[PDB]
Amino acid sequence: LAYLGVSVVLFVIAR
Amino acid sequence: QKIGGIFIVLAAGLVLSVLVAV
Repeated sequence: LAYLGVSVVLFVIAR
Repeated sequence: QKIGGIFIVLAAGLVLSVLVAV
């Protein structure tokens, strides 16, 4: 779960 | 327990990994 929570930065980096 | 002695690192990790700047 921690690895998947790290792995969001590409989709959450839409800024 | 040290079972719950490794979870002090959990709090910072995702807001370090996503939270940064612009």
